[PDB]
Amino acid sequence: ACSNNSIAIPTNFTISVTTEILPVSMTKTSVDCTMYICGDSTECSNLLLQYGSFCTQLNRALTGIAVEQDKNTQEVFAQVKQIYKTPPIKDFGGFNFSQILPDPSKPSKRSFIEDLLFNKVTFIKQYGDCLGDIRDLICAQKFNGLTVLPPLLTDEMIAQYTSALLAGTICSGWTPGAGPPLQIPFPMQMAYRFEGIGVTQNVLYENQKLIANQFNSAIGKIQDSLSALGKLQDVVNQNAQALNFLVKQLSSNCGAISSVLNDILSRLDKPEAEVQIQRLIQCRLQSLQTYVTMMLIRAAEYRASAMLAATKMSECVLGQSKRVDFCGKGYHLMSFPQSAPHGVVFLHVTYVPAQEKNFTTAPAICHDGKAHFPREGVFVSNGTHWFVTQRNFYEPQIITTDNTFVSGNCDVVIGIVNNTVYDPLQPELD
Amino acid sequence: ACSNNSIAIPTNFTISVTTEILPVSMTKTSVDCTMYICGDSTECSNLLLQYGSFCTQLNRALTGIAVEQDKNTQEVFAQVKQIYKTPPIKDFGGFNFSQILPDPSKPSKRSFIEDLLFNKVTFIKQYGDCLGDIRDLICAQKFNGLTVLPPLLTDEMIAQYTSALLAGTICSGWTPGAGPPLQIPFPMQMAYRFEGIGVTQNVLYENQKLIANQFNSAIGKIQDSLSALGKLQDVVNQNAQALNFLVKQLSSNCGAISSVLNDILSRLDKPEAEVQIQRLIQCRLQSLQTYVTMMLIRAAEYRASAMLAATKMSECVLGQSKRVDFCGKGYHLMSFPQSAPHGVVFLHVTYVPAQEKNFTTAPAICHDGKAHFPREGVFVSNGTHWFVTQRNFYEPQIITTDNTFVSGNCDVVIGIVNNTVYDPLQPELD
Amino acid sequence: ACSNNSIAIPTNFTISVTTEILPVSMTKTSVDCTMYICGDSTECSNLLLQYGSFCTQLNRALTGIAVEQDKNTQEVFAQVKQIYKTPPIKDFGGFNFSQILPDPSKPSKRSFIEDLLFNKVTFIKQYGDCLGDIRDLICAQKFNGLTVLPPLLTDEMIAQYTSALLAGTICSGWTPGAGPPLQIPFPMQMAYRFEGIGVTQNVLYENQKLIANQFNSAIGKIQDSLSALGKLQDVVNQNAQALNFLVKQLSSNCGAISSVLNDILSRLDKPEAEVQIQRLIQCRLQSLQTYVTMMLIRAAEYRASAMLAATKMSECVLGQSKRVDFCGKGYHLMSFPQSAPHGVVFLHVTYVPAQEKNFTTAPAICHDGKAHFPREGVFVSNGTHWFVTQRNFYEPQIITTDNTFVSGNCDVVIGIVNNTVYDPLQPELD
Ligand SMILES: *[C@@H]1O[C@H](CO)[C@@H](O[C@@H]2O[C@H](CO)[C@@H](O)[C@H](O)[C@H]2NC(C)=O)[C@H](O)[C@H]1NC(C)=O
Ligand SMILES: *[C@@H]1O[C@H](CO)[C@@H](O[C@@H]2O[C@H](CO)[C@@H](O)[C@H](O)[C@H]2NC(C)=O)[C@H](O)[C@H]1NC(C)=O
Ligand SMILES: *[C@@H]1O[C@H](CO)[C@@H](O[C@@H]2O[C@H](CO)[C@@H](O)[C@H](O)[C@H]2NC(C)=O)[C@H](O)[C@H]1NC(C)=O
Ligand SMILES: *[C@@H]1O[C@H](CO)[C@@H](O[C@@H]2O[C@H](CO)[C@@H](O)[C@H](O)[C@H]2NC(C)=O)[C@H](O)[C@H]1NC(C)=O
Ligand SMILES: *[C@@H]1O[C@H](CO)[C@@H](O[C@@H]2O[C@H](CO)[C@@H](O)[C@H](O)[C@H]2NC(C)=O)[C@H](O)[C@H]1NC(C)=O
Ligand SMILES: *[C@@H]1O[C@H](CO)[C@@H](O[C@@H]2O[C@H](CO)[C@@H](O)[C@H](O)[C@H]2NC(C)=O)[C@H](O)[C@H]1NC(C)=O
Ligand SMILES: *[C@@H]1O[C@H](CO)[C@@H](O[C@@H]2O[C@H](CO)[C@@H](O)[C@H](O)[C@H]2NC(C)=O)[C@H](O)[C@H]1NC(C)=O
Ligand SMILES: *[C@@H]1O[C@H](CO)[C@@H](O[C@@H]2O[C@H](CO)[C@@H](O)[C@H](O)[C@H]2NC(C)=O)[C@H](O)[C@H]1NC(C)=O
Ligand SMILES: *[C@@H]1O[C@H](CO)[C@@H](O[C@@H]2O[C@H](CO)[C@@H](O)[C@H](O)[C@H]2NC(C)=O)[C@H](O)[C@H]1NC(C)=O
Ligand SMILES: *[C@@H]1O[C@H](CO)[C@@H](O[C@@H]2O[C@H](CO)[C@@H](O)[C@H](O)[C@H]2NC(C)=O)[C@H](O)[C@H]1NC(C)=O
Ligand SMILES: *[C@@H]1O[C@H](CO)[C@@H](O[C@@H]2O[C@H](CO)[C@@H](O)[C@H](O)[C@H]2NC(C)=O)[C@H](O)[C@H]1NC(C)=O
Ligand SMILES: *[C@@H]1O[C@H](CO)[C@@H](O[C@@H]2O[C@H](CO)[C@@H](O)[C@H](O)[C@H]2NC(C)=O)[C@H](O)[C@H]1NC(C)=O
Ligand SMILES: *[C@@H]1O[C@H](CO)[C@@H](O)[C@H](O)[C@H]1NC(C)=O
Ligand SMILES: *[C@@H]1O[C@H](CO)[C@@H](O)[C@H](O)[C@H]1NC(C)=O
Ligand SMILES: *[C@@H]1O[C@H](CO)[C@@H](O)[C@H](O)[C@H]1NC(C)=O
Ligand SMILES: *[C@@H]1O[C@H](CO)[C@@H](O)[C@H](O)[C@H]1NC(C)=O
Ligand SMILES: *[C@@H]1O[C@H](CO)[C@@H](O)[C@H](O)[C@H]1NC(C)=O
Ligand SMILES: *[C@@H]1O[C@H](CO)[C@@H](O)[C@H](O)[C@H]1NC(C)=O
Repeated sequence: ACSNNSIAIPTNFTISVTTEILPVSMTKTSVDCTMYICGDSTECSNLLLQYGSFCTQLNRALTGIAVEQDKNTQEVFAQVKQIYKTPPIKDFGGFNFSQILPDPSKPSKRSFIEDLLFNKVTFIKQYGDCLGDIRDLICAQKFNGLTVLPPLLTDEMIAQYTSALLAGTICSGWTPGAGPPLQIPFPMQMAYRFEGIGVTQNVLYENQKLIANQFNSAIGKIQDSLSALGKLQDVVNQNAQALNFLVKQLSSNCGAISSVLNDILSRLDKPEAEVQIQRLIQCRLQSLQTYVTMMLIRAAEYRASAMLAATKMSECVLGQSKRVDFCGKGYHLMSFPQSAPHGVVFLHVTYVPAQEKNFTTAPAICHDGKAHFPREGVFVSNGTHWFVTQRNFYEPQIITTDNTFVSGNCDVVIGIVNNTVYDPLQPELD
Repeated sequence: ACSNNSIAIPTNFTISVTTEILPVSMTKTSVDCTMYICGDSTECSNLLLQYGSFCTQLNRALTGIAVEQDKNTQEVFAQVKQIYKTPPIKDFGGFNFSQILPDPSKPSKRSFIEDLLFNKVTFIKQYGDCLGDIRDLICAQKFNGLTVLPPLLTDEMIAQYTSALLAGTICSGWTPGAGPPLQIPFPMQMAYRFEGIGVTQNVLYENQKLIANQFNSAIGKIQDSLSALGKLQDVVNQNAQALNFLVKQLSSNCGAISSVLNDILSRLDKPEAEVQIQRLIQCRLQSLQTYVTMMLIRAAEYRASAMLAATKMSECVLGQSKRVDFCGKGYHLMSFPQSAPHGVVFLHVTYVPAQEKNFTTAPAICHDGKAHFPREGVFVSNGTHWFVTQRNFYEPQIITTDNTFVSGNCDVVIGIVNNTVYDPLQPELD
Repeated sequence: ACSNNSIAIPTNFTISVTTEILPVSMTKTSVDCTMYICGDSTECSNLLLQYGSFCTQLNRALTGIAVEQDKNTQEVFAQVKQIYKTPPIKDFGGFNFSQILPDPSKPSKRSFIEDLLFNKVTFIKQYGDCLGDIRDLICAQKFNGLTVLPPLLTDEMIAQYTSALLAGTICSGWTPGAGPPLQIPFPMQMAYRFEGIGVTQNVLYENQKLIANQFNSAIGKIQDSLSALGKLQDVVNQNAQALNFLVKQLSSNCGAISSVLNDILSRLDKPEAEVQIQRLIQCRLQSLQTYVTMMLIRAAEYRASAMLAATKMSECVLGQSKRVDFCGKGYHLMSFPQSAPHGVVFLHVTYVPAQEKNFTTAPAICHDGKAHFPREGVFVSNGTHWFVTQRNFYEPQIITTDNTFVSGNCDVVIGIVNNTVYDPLQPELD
C-alpha cells in the first residue's frame, strides 16, 4: 500500500531528441478558366460570356491562394536578417553539430540531415518537363489551361534562412537570452537552459562529458529514425489527385453527344451545337467550381499550419517555451530547425528524468516551536537524516537557516516533523 | 480623491471552480452517392456514369471527414498510457473527489458528475433502430444511401482515458511537477501550486480546513449549476438538420414531372425519360454537393476545437499554465477533466483574492544615505509603521537587511521615505 | 577571430512602441434568396418552390454568419465591466497618455489616435443612403433582396469598452498584478514590469526622466507612422467586391433569351417561358450559392482573427505574456488597445537593449578548492577585476558569498578561474 509521504525524485537523466514535421506550404498553381472550359472555339467562348462573371471570379479566387502560399513561407522562415558565415572552430565543448549545419562541400548548401529529408519526399512533372527555358503559353495549351507557378523563395534561400535561424550569430558576441540556439560559448548557454527548467548550474558543468555523449548519440539516432515523412508526402499526393480530377473530367460527355467541341460543331446544326456546347460548359464550369472550393478549404488548413510553425519557431527556437508538450515532451531545452520540401522540420531537444526512487517527505520541520519551510524544493529523509533538495534532480543539502524561512507555528502545521536546523553563524562567533 | 501611493492588497481569498465545455467531435456519417442519386434503376446508373467522376470524388471527401473525427478524439484523450487502479485511502487531506472520480458501483464506470452530463445531452436514431445486430446494406437502402458509422473509441474507453488523465498515478510515487492533478500527498502538491501563483507555502498549511471546505462546497455548486450544455446539444441539432435536408430534397421534382424514378420510366418514351432523369440527377447531385461543402466547412470548425481542447489539456490539466484567463479567470491552480457526449468538459480550479483594502505604499526606503529596495513584494504602511509583504496576500513582515537590496542613493529615488531597516546580526555580536 | 569566453551585455536601452492591427469583424449582411432569384413574378416563385429547400437553407447559412459577427466583437471587447470615469490628476509621473485616452471635448469620446484610425479607413453606402429613418422592405426591393444589418454594439459602446480595458480602474486602489495597464501609481507599476523581464527595480527609478521622455516621444512617432491600415481597408474592399458580383450577375442571360423576367413572360408561350425562367433560376441559384460559399470560408478567417485578438488582449493587455514575439518584438512591458473600424489596434510597449559590448566571462570562480557559481546572472571581467552582474543591463557588483552558491569542486569545472570571493561577515567580527 502507498502512504501519503512518498516523493519520487530522479537520480539520473538523459537528453533526448524528438522530431516534429509541419506542412507549411503547398505547390502554387493556376487555372485559366477560359482555356479550360473552352479550347480553340469562338462559339464556346461567346456562349461562356453569356453566363456572366463566374469564370472571372474563379480566376480571382485561385490567384489569391497562390499569393497566400508565399506569405505563409515568409512568415515562417523570414524572421532573421543575419547573413550567417563560417565558424572557424568546429568545437562547441565536445558537442557535434556537423550533421545539422550546412555542408560547404555540397552544390546546395544543405546539412546532412536536411539532405536526407530532401531526397525522401517525392501532372506537375509533365508541366515541368515541357518547360526548362522561359513557352508557358505553349504548355498551358497542351495542359488545357492548367499551369504551375514558381515559388517566391527558392530552396537555396530557405537554406540560408534556416542557417541564420539555427546559428546565425556565432561570431561577434554571445546573447544569452536574445538570439539563435547555436552560439560559441555553448557549455554556458546550456547552463542557463538547465536553470530555466529548475535544474541548477552545477548539474551541467559536472557532467559535460556524459551530456555531450548523449546528445551526439541522439542525433545519430535521428538519421536512422527518418513512413516518417508521410505527413509531407501526403501534400503532394493530395494536390496531384485534385489536378487529376480536373484533367479526367474533361473527357466526360455530361449529357452531351461528345466531350469534344469539334465533334459537336461538326455534323450538327447551329442551334443544336449551341445546346450541346452549353451542356458541356455547364458541367465543366461545375467541375472547376468544385475544384476551386476544395482548394480554398484545403488552403485554409495549410495557412493554419504555417501560422503554428511560425509561432513555434519564435517560442521553441528563438526562445525557451515553458508550455507543456508544446516544444516536445519533457522539459524543453532548445530546438534546431531544418528545411524540408513543402514544410519545416524541428528537432526538439528535451531533458528527461531517469532512475527515480521514492523518498520519505514532510511539509515542514519544527525546530524550536517554530515551523521552518523550504526556501525552494522539498524536504526528504534518507532513513536516518533529513535533507533539503530540489525536485528535478536528487542532490541532498544540509538543512540550514539559509535554506528555509520561518512562518506560523510548530503546533499549526499538520505534517510537521522534529528535526534540527543548522545555524551557520555560531561557529564564527566562537 | 485618489492619491498616487495607494495599493490594494487582499486580506482573504476563496477557491472557485468554473466550467468549460468544448465540442471535440461530431457523429461520423457517410453517404453512398450512387445509391442516393440513383435507386434501383439501371437507366439512372448509366446516365450518372456519363457525368464523370463527381460522385466518386464526393464519397472521398466525406470519408476523409469521418477519419478526421477519430483523429480529433485521439489527440485530445489519448495522451496518457496509465491503467488507473483503485485508491484504498479515499482521503486526500479532507478533500472530497468522490464526485469526479469513477463510481465502481455503476455499470458504466463514470463519475457522478460525468453521469449528469451524459444524461443531459440528447435520422440517427432511426438508423440506430433498424440495426442492433450486424444488415447495414439493408438499412442503407431503406435510408437512401445515408448511413452512420461507429466511433473508434467507445464511451468506456474514454472514461478510462479520463480516469488516467485526472488521477492515473495515485499509487507508486508522487511526481510534483510531472504528472496528473490527483496524487496521494495532496496537501503538499497544493503547496507547490500556491507557490506557482506567488502565494507562499504557509498560506495553505495554516488554512487547510478552510480551503478544503471551500473546495468541497464549490464542487457541490457545480452539480446544481449544470442551458449549460447547450454548446454540445447544438452539435446534434446542427448535424441532424443537415441530414434532414438531404432526405427532404429527394422529394423535390426539380423541373421534373416527378421525383420518383419509376414514374418517369413508366408512361414515358425512352429519350423523354432520359431527359427527366438527367434533370433529377443534376438536382440531386447539386444537393449532395451542397451538403458535402457544408460538412467540410463545419468539420474544420470542430477540428479547431479539438486542437484547442488538446492544447488546454496539456497546459491546464497536466501542467499549470500562467496564461491569463486561459485556464479560467483568476489564478490557475489545477484542472479536473471530465468526459462528455461529443466533447470534453473541464473543471477549472482557480484562486480568487477577497476582502481587499488599500494601504499606503512607497517605491523605496532610505536608511542611511542609501536606498533599500524590496527583494520581493511591496512596502506598506499600517499608519504608524512600515512593513514588507507580498502582493497576493496580506502578511506584514519586519523590514530587515535580508528582505531588501541596496542600490543607487537616497537622493536619487523620488518616492523615497525615511524608515529604519533592521540588522539581524548586531544582537548576535552583542 | 571570436573566442569562447565573450558575452555581449547592453549598457543602455530604449523603450519602443509597435503597432498591431487585427480584422476582428466584418459588415453584417443578409440576402433574401426568394426576392433575389425571383422579383415581382408569381410564375418564377412557383417554379422556385419546385426546386425544394435550397433557397431556405441558403438564408439559414447567411443568417448564422451575421450572428457570429456580433459574437466575435463581444469576445474581443466585452471582457471588462468597469464604467471608467475621469482621472483628476492628468500626471502619471511625467508620462503622457493624453493621446491614447478619450478626449472629453469630442462629440464621440475617442482618443486622438483612435480618431486618426477612424478617419483613415474608408453598395453599402447606397443602401445606407436610401435609409436614415426606420422602409427596409422598400430598399430591399430596390436592391434586389440585398440588405445590410446594424451591429449589436455601436462605436460609442466599443469606445467605452476600450476605455475600461485600457484604464478603467484608475481611482480606488492599485492592483499590481490584477487589472488594466493604466493605474495611478504608474512609476511603481512599471518597476514590477521591468522586474518581470529580468531587469531590477533600480533601473527604472534612477532613470525615470529618460524613460518618460523616450515613451512620450515614441507615441508621437506612432501618430506620424500611421498604407499602414491597408489590412483593415482590405476588409471593406473584399466584401464590396463580393456584393458587386451578385448584383452584376443578375444581368447575365445564362443561356436565356433575356435576363429580365418580364421580357420572358411577355411575347412567349406558357411552356416556353417556364423553360426560360428555369434557366435563369438555375443560374441565379448557382450564383447565390457561390456567393454564400465564399462568405462561409471568409467568415471562418475572421473568426480565427477574432479569437486571436481576444487571446492577445487577455495576455498582452491584462497581463504580461513572456511568449517570444507574441506581444511584439523585444521584451514585453505592456499594451494599450485602441478601437478601430472593423477591428482592434494594439500599441505594444517593449523594452529594447542598446549599446552592447562584449566582456570576458567564465563558468565559475575557484576560491579555495571549491567552485562558486553565480546565484543569478553572469560573471564578467573588466580587464583587471571580476564582477557579477545581470544579463539584460550592465551593472557590476562585488562578488561576495551572498551572490554565489557553492557546489562540486574547483578541479571539476573546466572553465574555472582564480579569483577571490568576498566574505561580508569578517569585518563585523573584527
Ligand atoms: C546515468 O546514466 C548514464 C547512462 O546509462 C550512465 O552512464 C554510463 O555509465 C556506465 C558505467 O560507468 C558506462 O559503462 C556507460 O558507458 C555510460 N553510458 C554512457 C552513454 O556514457 C551514468 O553513469 C549514470 N549516472 C549515475 C550517477 O548513475
Ligand atoms: C561529428 O559527426 C560526423 C558525422 O557522423 C563525424 O564524421 C564521420 O567520422 C567518422 C569517423 O572518423 C568517419 O568514418 C565518417 O566517414 C565521417 N562522416 C562524415 C560525413 O564526415 C565527425 O567525425 C563527428 N565529429 C565529432 C567531434 O564527433
Ligand atoms: C543519511 O546521510 C547521512 C550523511 O551522509 C549518513 O551518515 C553518514 O554515513 C557515512 C557512511 O557510513 C559516515 O561515514 C558518516 O560519518 C555519517 N555521517 C553522520 C552524520 O552520521 C547516513 O548513514 C545516511 N542514512 C542512510 C540510511 O543512508
Ligand atoms: C517534537 O517536540 C515537541 C516538543 O518537545 C514534542 O512535544 C512534547 O512531547 C512530550 C512527550 O509526549 C509531552 O510530554 C510534551 O507535553 C509535548 N510538548 C508539547 C508542546 O506538545 C513532540 O512530541 C515531538 N514530536 C516528535 C515526533 O518527536
Ligand atoms: C475568510 O473568508 C471565510 C469565508 O467567508 C471566513 O470563514 C468563515 O468564518 C466565519 C467566522 O468564523 C464562520 O462562521 C464561517 O462559517 C466561515 N465560513 C466558512 C465557509 O468556513 C474566514 O474566517 C475569513 N478569514 C478571515 C481572516 O477573515
Ligand atoms: C463526498 O461527497 C459525497 C457526495 O456528496 C458524500 O456522499 C453523501 O453523503 C451524505 C451524508 O452521509 C449522504 O446522505 C448521501 O447519500 C451521500 N451521497 C452519495 C452519492 O453517496 C460523501 O459523504 C462526501 N465525503 C466527504 C468526506 O465529504
Ligand atoms: C502597526 O503595527 C505595529 C506592530 O504590530 C503596531 O504596534 C503594536 O501595537 C500592539 C497593540 O497595541 C502593541 O501591543 C505593540 O507593543 C505595538 N508594537 C510597537 C512596536 O509599537 C501599530 O499599532 C500598528 N499601527 C496601526 C495604525 O495599526
Ligand atoms: C530623511 O532624512 C534626511 C537626512 O537626515 C533629511 O534631510 C535633512 O533634512 C533637514 C531638515 O530639513 C535639513 O536641514 C538637512 O540639510 C537635510 N539633509 C539632507 C542630506 O537633505 C530628510 O528631510 C528626511 N526626510 C523625511 C521625510 O524625514
Ligand atoms: C542612453 O541613451 C540615451 C539616448 O541616446 C542617452 O540620452 C541622451 O543623452 C545626451 C547626453 O546627455 C543628451 O544630449 C540627449 O538629449 C539624451 N537623449 C534623450 C532622448 O534624452 C543616455 O544618456 C544614454 N545613457 C548612457 C549611460 O549612455
Ligand atoms: C501631451 O501630449 C499632448 C499632445 O501632443 C500635448 O498637447 C499639445 O501641447 C502643445 C504645446 O503646448 C500645443 O501646441 C498643442 O496644441 C497641444 N495639442 C493638443 C491636442 O492639446 C500636451 O501638452 C502633452 N502633455 C505633456 C505633459 O507632455
Ligand atoms: C575594473 O574595476 C575596478 C573597480 O572600479 C577598477 O579599479 C579602480 O579604478 C579607479 C579608477 O582608476 C580607482 O580610483 C580605484 O581605486 C580602483 N579600485 C581598485 C580596487 O583598484 C579597475 O581599474 C577596472 N579595470 C579596468 C580595466 O577598467
Ligand atoms: C589556481 O589555484 C590553484 C591552487 O593554488 C593553482 O594550482 C597549482 O598551481 C601550481 C603552479 O603550477 C602547482 O605547482 C600546484 O601543484 C597546483 N595545485 C593544484 C591543486 O593544482 C592553479 O594553477 C591556479 N590557476 C590559475 C589560473 O591561477
Ligand atoms: C497517511 O499519513 C499519516 C500520517 O503520517 C499516517 O499515519 C497514515 O498511516 C498514512 N496512510 C497510509 C495509508 O499510509
Ligand atoms: C515507489 O515505491 C514502490 C515500492 O518500493 C516502488 O515499486 C515504485 O517503483 C516506487 N516509485 C518509483 C517512481 O520509483
Ligand atoms: C501624488 O503624490 C505626491 C507625493 O506624495 C503628493 O504630494 C500628491 O498630493 C499626490 N497627489 C494626490 C492627488 O494625492
Ligand atoms: C480604496 O479606498 C477607497 C476610500 O476608502 C475605498 O472606497 C475603496 O473601496 C478602496 N479600494 C479597495 C479595493 O478597497
Ligand atoms: C576557447 O577557449 C580556450 C580556453 O580559454 C582557449 O584556450 C581557446 O583559445 C579558445 N578558442 C579560441 C578560438 O579563442
Ligand atoms: C564583439 O567584439 C567585436 C570585436 O571587438 C566587435 O566588433 C563586436 O561589435 C562585439 N559585439 C558586440 C555585440 O558588441
